[PDB]
Amino acid sequence: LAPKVVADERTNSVVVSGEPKARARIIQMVRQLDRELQSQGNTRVFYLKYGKA
Amino acid sequence: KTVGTKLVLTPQINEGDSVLLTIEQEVSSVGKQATGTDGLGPTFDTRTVKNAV
Repeated sequence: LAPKVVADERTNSVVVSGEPKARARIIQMVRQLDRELQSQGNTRVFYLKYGKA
Repeated sequence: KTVGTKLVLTPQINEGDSVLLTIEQEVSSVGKQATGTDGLGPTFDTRTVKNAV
């Protein structure tokens, strides 16, 4: 009967189901992980100069 | 068979200046278009060099 957590990947939407303390703290957790990448990603592309890709 | 002045080249660029050139080239000829061979088909005078530089 306590607050639970979800998401949609079509709209990329967080879904909460619970308390307003859960609204209060999971709007924080929405914001905690809604951070973007900073330049350096998961994937890089190396431009090789003397080596053939 | 394509016999003439051939340059087949796949260049590859060092970020800055110097080119890696994969060369397969030759200057080849069917001797004389009115001359035969001691063999069976046409023969070719070729000057070839295939290298990366």
